[PDB]
Amino acid sequence: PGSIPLIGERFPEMEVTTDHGVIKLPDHYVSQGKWFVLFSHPADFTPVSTTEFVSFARRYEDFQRLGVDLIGLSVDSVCSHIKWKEWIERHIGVRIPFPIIADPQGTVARRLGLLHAESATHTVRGVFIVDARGVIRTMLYYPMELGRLVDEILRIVKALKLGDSLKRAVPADWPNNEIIGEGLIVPPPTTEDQARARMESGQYRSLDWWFSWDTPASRDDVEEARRYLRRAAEKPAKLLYEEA
Amino acid sequence: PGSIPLIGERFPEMEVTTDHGVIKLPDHYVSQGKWFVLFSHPADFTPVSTTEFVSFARRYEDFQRLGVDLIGLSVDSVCSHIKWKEWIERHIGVRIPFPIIADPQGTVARRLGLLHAESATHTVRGVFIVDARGVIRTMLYYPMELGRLVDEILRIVKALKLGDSLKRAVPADWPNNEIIGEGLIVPPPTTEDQARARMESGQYRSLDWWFSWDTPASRDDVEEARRYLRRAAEKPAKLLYEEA
Amino acid sequence: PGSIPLIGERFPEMEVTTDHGVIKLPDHYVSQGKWFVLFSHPADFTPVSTTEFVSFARRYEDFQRLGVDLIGLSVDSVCSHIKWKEWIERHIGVRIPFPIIADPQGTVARRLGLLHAESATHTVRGVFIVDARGVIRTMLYYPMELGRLVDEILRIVKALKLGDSLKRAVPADWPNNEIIGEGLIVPPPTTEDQARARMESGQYRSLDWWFSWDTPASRDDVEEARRYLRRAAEKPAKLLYEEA
Amino acid sequence: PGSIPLIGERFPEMEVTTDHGVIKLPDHYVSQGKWFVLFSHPADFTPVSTTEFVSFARRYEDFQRLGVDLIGLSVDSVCSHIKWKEWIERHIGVRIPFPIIADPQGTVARRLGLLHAESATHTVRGVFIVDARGVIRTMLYYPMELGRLVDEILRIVKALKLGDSLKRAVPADWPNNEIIGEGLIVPPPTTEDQARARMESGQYRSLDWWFSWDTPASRDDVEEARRYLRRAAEKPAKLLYEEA
Amino acid sequence: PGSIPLIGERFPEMEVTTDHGVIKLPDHYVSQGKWFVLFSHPADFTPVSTTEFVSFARRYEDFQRLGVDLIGLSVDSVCSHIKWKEWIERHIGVRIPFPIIADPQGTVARRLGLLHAESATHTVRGVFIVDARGVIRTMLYYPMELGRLVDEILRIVKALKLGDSLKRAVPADWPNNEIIGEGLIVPPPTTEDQARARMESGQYRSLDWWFSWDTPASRDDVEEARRYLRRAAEKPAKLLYEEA
Amino acid sequence: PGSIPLIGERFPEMEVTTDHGVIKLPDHYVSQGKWFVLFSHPADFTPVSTTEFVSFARRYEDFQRLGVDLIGLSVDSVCSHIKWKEWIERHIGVRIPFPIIADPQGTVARRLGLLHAESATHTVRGVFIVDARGVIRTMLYYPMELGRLVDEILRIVKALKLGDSLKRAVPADWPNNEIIGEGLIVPPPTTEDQARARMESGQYRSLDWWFSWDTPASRDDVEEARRYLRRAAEKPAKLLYEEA
Amino acid sequence: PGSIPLIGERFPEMEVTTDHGVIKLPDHYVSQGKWFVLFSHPADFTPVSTTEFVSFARRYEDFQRLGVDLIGLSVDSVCSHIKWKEWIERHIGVRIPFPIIADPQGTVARRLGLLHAESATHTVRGVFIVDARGVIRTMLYYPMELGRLVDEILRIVKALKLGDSLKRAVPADWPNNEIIGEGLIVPPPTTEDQARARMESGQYRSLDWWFSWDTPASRDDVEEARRYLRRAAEKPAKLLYEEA
Amino acid sequence: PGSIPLIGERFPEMEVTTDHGVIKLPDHYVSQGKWFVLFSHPADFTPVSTTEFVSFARRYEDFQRLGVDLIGLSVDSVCSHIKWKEWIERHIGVRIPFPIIADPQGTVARRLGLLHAESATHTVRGVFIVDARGVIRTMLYYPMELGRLVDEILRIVKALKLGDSLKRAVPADWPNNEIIGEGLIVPPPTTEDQARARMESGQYRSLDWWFSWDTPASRDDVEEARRYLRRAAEKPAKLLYEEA
Ligand SMILES: *CC(=O)c1ccccc1
Ligand SMILES: *CC(=O)c1ccccc1
Ligand SMILES: *CC(=O)c1ccccc1
Ligand SMILES: *CC(=O)c1ccccc1
Ligand SMILES: *CC(=O)c1ccccc1
Ligand SMILES: *CC(=O)c1ccccc1
Ligand SMILES: *CC(=O)c1ccccc1
Ligand SMILES: *CC(=O)c1ccccc1
Repeated sequence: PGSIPLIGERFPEMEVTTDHGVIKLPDHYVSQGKWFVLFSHPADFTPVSTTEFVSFARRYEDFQRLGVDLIGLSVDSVCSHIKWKEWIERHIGVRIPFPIIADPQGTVARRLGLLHAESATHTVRGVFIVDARGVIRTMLYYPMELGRLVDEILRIVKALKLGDSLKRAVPADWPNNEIIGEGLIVPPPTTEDQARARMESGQYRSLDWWFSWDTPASRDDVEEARRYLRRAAEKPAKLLYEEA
Repeated sequence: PGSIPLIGERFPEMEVTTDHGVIKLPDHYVSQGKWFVLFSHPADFTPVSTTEFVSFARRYEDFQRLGVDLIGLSVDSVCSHIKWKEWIERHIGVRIPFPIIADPQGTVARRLGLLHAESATHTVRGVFIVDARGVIRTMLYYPMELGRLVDEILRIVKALKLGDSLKRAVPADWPNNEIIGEGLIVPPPTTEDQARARMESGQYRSLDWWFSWDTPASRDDVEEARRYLRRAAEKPAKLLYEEA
Repeated sequence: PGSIPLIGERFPEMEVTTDHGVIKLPDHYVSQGKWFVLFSHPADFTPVSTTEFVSFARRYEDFQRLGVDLIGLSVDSVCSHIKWKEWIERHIGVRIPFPIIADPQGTVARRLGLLHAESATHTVRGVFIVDARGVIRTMLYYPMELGRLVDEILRIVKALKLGDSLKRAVPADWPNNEIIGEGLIVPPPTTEDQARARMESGQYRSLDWWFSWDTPASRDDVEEARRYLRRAAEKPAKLLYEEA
Repeated sequence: PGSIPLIGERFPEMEVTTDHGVIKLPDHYVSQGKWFVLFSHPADFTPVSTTEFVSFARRYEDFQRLGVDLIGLSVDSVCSHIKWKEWIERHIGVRIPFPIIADPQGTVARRLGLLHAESATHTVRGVFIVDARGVIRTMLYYPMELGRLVDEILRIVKALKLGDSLKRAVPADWPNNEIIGEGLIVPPPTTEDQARARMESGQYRSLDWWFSWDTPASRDDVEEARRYLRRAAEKPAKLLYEEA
Repeated sequence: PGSIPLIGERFPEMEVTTDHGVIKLPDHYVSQGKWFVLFSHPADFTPVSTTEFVSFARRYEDFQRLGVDLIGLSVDSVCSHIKWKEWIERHIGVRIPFPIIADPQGTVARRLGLLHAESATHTVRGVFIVDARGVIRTMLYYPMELGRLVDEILRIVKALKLGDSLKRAVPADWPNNEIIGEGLIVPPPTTEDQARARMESGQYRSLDWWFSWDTPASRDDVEEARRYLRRAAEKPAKLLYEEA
Repeated sequence: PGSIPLIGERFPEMEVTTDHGVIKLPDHYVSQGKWFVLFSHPADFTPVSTTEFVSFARRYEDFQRLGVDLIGLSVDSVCSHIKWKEWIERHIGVRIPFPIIADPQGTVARRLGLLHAESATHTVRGVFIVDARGVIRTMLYYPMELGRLVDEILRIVKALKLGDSLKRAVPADWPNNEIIGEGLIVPPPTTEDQARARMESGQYRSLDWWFSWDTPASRDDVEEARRYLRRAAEKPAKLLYEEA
Repeated sequence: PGSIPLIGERFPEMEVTTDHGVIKLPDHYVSQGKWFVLFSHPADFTPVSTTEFVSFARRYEDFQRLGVDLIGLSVDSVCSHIKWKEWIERHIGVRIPFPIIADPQGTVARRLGLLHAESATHTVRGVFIVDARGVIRTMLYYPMELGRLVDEILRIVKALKLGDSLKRAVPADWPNNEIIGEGLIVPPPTTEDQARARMESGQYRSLDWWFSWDTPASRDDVEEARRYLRRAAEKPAKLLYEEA
Repeated sequence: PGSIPLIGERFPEMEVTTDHGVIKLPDHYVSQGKWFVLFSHPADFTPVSTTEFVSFARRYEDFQRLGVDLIGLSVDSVCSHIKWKEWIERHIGVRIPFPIIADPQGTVARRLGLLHAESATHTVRGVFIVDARGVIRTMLYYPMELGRLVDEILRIVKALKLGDSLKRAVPADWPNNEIIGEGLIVPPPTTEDQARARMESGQYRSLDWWFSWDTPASRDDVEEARRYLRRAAEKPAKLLYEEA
């Protein structure tokens, strides 16, 4: 009982008001050759939401390195956005460098299917991953009660950019796939003639005509992805509530 | 665009044909006191999809530990499901123990919004996480070209059940949150009287009246969650393609 | 190009979330035999809106003495309402004791015609004066750029309650009408026989059969109303920006 | 409910018949560089309405000083308007110099939402404040039983023109605001960069980055506005009923 | 064009506000066994309308003698109707004893088709003659520029009443018809047998089987009708403007 | 339950078949600069209708003098109209010189609202007075049972023509008006400035600024209008039945 | 309760995905001058369907000899088609050289009416015989439980082609018709003149003017058709499951 | 395009007129425990149609043996049917013993989709095979130019009845299937547990878990079905045209 944009569609044309000013999505980021992650949170001055903004801010340099920008969204006003960011910088010691959309009539929220049954008034924890052509590539809907794993958003963007450059599909749990490890998958043949040719070429390691792979990702690309998952797995050496 | 079910809605009533028989969802899992993860893949005998089925099968006991059942979905028929499972058992040495829905007219696909612009004929990589009351708790839409991180699906279910059983919300990147670590968040006050009572009480560690937390998770709960992430971050010991 | 509820209509039945809790309008006030003033402001942490909250708070006991409750309204969340009130108490030294409705999807705003062409997202400065029978008695629409004169809101409610108890209409600028001063107007005759009877009864001061008046308001009633206007007219002895 | 035009919309284009002739609204005042106040009353030869006409007439020069024209409205005919004006001059000694719209089919009444539930036949006491560009700036709906405070209408137009002149918003109860007195408010920053640039310039008195103000109003502007309210607050020297 | 109620239809049920009070049409007159003449005029304090009201008032006793009540209608208010009657009594020396409907939104006017293309806002000079069963017997539409001949309204009600009691049709120009004088017409036969049986019976004077008549009206009936027409033809002995 | 054309509307364009041939209304009379009176009767060989045709025929020259043509209408055929005229000439000694519309399907009757509740099959006694511009000036609907007073139709056309030529409105019962006798009324002023100018000009006899008149009709115009009413009031010199 | 395309209609324009690539029907075959038999089967890895694909593959050269291509259809994906063909080749020793449409959303099935009541999800056993102009010539619907007689499809195509080149209709059970054996039927006369002429010209053997025939089919054409039926009648010497 | 009833649906309820009288379909045959073959032909006294009727008549005993009744259909009237049957008996020496539906407004034809683009007026050569429960089991649409192979209609009802009786599916070209000969197919498993159980029971000859078969048909069943085909393949002994 709700409506979304879909993977492979252009992010819907819209003007949004952020605490950084007015911008056109996805044009603002397409014009810069950037990907963007648009994510939502229910309200300013909410605790899970605060832990997420801090997690994104900590990973901001990692997103920037991938050519990826971040843009938040809640139904709160720009004035609440700025007060909350000031609260976070003051009490947690973390500056939030990226804009937050203000969506008080829920116009953006209804366009993106961010209003679920869990709340009539407040957005769930949506994630739109949009590439530099302004095309939606991945969509996640986390609930109110559960913070995102931001390292998985880095892994998704890194794996998509690698798959796009190297003309490969990405196995489950890459770069630690149980069958092929850091291998990447050759898109399968679409005809009997191609299936025959691929097999009788011996160009790739294969389990069958429809399951071929190689290992074309650079050590640097693989170690960058492994770094995100290592950070997700390791307990942080110091907690930020300690000097708050 | 397209239409979807929403977080907090009852998974829609439907009878489906699987390679284990005909079942009503969600009724079939509710009656066993079980959560289910329903996930979709484009087609049988596709390589990324095969890696995902193998990843789910390795983690089958981890899902059963949480009282979670797995059910797959593609537009292929039962006969194709059974032959693809026999192929994975014979060639990779992995038995797929969970059922797969056969959805040849895309009836289930259209109901769950699993047909995106990337393909008019084959589902993307949808994930519906459904609790023992038949309520949709989380929805993920991964694309054709990118395998899922199955350990994040385990982390989501674990954290959702933890939040339900302790009346807590779960911070970003839990149990390795950068502010509060393995801490869990008390739902914030919703009135000025509750906010006052909270600031006067001293019961919780707190950054403000809206940001309180404690550490009520068992070490077992925390370390099991962290183990999912350590497994995602770990280079596999032996690649299944070799033993194949 | 907008719609409204009308004077003489029952305030529309609605459930609203305030920073004090959930209430039904107009029932929650009708139940108590109380009038309410519902007023709106564009957003929390806006300066004209802050001056108006401080003006209502200073007049709170004046409202309480007439049996009139106050309830604010904006499209911000409850958490922004509590933080804004905290800010006003800390920086201006004034407790806002009355509730504010949180209307993030604009549901209440659209119902009360509070969204004008001046902002698609934020409410203008509306005022609904609602009697103890739940009937809209008066409606004011001030713009973004102009704070209300809260003493005129007191005069309106006092004048309405007097007209109700004494069965009189209230002249322009009462209690300082240039024609009849503190006099109150007998509703005019509706028939020729009623007109002739009124005139030949000599019961009232008259300028014509359609313009009769007396002075049935007590000295206290008149003095209460005159104090509202003297306060509006007088520069306050100390400005609150001193200590602030 | 019923329909209205809205603050920030152009007053609706309309030809109206007045006791002074046929005029186009708002063009007839826009082309003179005049603001106008259009106000409604239920019927000619009604007592409250008569008090309000006399109130407006006594303040006629105050409106002319501000470059504001007055235009009345009821469902009565021109002939009745002229007879009622004659009666007021003869019995009260006050000439009504401004036009009255004759609206016998309620055509203008329905366009401006002046028919409320209190009467299906006669307009309530509507007030439309229209600027010299023809834009609706403020709307007031007083009921049948309650005369308007005309000095507040003067205060509104004066404060609006002052805000437009000096690019300021006007605080509650101006020029006797309890926080900043006769101070006028700088419209708040809309971006984090403007918020920071504002606070660092030290250009204004500030309570916070969103609450800045200065005292740019002339002593004349301030005392004119206070004079309106002192007149509202002063018991009249001589009641005009005495001299009939 | 426009639409109307019709001869032989029941006058439409309506509650109307008059300067004598609220009444229900036609019930108010039916319940008394009285005919009524409802007539409209564009506006109070118009000159042709005034002459028509004085003409009706002069003929009031002639109407009452027939068991016929008068009721007027304009889009003016009750207050204007009472002032207009005051004017006529003071300046012409004539009392208007019959009620005038106040129709300010033109609801009655629209129902009776009294708004013609001569004016969007004021009724023409309609006349509805309604019998004691509440049935529309005759309808006249005079224009703004032309006063009615009120003696023809008397002729119509007297002839219709005569026709009803004597079971006769009334010739052109009765009682001065050029063929049969004060003769009244027997309704013509509806069948060949009735036609033959009327010629044979020799009961009536006849020009053919379809044209039979007799003289059943009393001398007083005829003289009453003749008196109306003689008054119409005679220039009044003294003009009322002279005596003022 | 009926539709009519309206005073001030152009007579509807139509082609009609008469017993004189096919003509277009109103063009046929406009072309000649003639007024026309279109009148209806229920059916040929009916006795009231025959009295009306004889009355029209005897007044024919009075209509021709005024530049007014006559045209009848019934639902009977041309053949019936010719046989009916032959009968009247033979049995009554009166030639009918004007045409009669034949309206067998009631096409014209329905267009002019001539079919009332009194009969679903035959027209009532309608009268359309149409000026030389083809504009409907007056409409009368007499019933089946009551013949018209043809002299009032002459008086209407005469008074209308005189009103048009002299730019005057015609009082009740003109030229025998009880207030101003043969006086004609100046249209009332439309503005306060016109009211005052007219009153201080002394140009007209006046009861008030809205009630001015003079005597600009020739004695010939006045005596001709009065002669119509004298004839209406005269007992006929000899009845046509006696030679008939 | 289903819709089909019809004999004599052009096969509907559609782009289809086969395990040989993407083709446009009927264009792909028309541009080659080829007939095509489009046949459907419920699903890959079903036993009746397998028997039918082997029967078609065994007759592939008989189809090729007639200039007829074969194209299959099921709701299975291309990868399943290729895996199923590998299985047939490996286990039955028969290569399927013709393409199979993949119709996973049943788009083609619904267009062609191939979804009957026996299954909502899987196509019945449809056969469309389409000529070299792209016109549907014959449609067969066999059910799930009954394999087709593929020699009758060869007989149909052979008889239609023969009927096309010789301008003849083909009797029941041709080439073994019990009345005229291998004779072909002259289309009957359409007029009485053609009937008389046919019968007197004595050009053909005849039973009546509507039943003429000759023997224009070549010895080779007849024997080819007889060979199809002899193969259908004869049990194979060795069954393929025995060399399996 | 056209509409059709479907395999697995009840034959639609209809009353039809035949040359044997009125009957209800399918109830007429259901109530006897009889299958029926309803077939259509364009028109009586057409040559292909005649050959087909003669083929059905000669095979009537084979249909009667199987408990199958025959019923024809064309748009011709009953009289034409009887004249046509008389002609066949006289000129060909063959009695048609089964009824023919007369369908002159093509009511039955439209309901069964028997009017294709080949003729707007005459049906094509449709065949409905309906079982004793009144269910459509098979549908064939042969065109105008091509006679049916009646022996294939016998093979279909024989194979269907055998399949119903032995709970088996029938392979292509049965009883001469090139893989399993006169073997009949066990419906494949629908679950993995059923698949495994079947492969372990060793109860059936198998090519795979989805392809099991046995030989449960009597030698008489097999040889009767094979005889149908031998008859189709046999050059006839004596052509009936010779003795005609
Ligand atoms: C800052 C902000 O959110 C704002 C400012 C003016 C009006 C409404 C909202
Ligand atoms: C096994 C399977 O998918 C199947 C079986 C019979 C019919 C259709 C599909
Ligand atoms: C406090 C508040 O406004 C809130 C709390 C939880 C979720 C959304 C908003
Ligand atoms: C003066 C006035 O109101 C008027 C005049 C003519 C007709 C109607 C109204
Ligand atoms: C008297 C009259 O017409 C009136 C009175 C009150 C309100 C409106 C009209
Ligand atoms: C004369 C007449 O009315 C007529 C003539 C022919 C047909 C119909 C009507
Ligand atoms: C296997 C097949 O046909 C396919 C391949 C890639 C994606 C979807 C289906
Ligand atoms: C001849 C036949 O079928 C028939 C009989 C009577 C009426 C119409 C048709």
